[PDB]
Amino acid sequence: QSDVRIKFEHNGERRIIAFSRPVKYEDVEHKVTTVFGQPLDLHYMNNELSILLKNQDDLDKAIDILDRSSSMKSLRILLLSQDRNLEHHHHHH
Repeated sequence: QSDVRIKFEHNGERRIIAFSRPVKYEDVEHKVTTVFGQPLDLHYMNNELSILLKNQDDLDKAIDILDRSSSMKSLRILLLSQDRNLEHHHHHH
């Protein structure tokens, strides 16, 4: 019970990667950053709305909903090259 199947896509190139539970954002992010060699951002798109992965809270919510949905199987994540977005602070709460 520890092998999540995640599908990553970069510039049209798709790849199949498995992650043994518990799946941590640090482990996943560290792998993506090393493979591509850059701080890429993960975007979780459900269908109608888009969620940005900033912390574990975002990933935890995404996995919780995905697991709840028996219909769903793989994870749809979009990789983007967003290394430092200008010199400022963006906080909303």
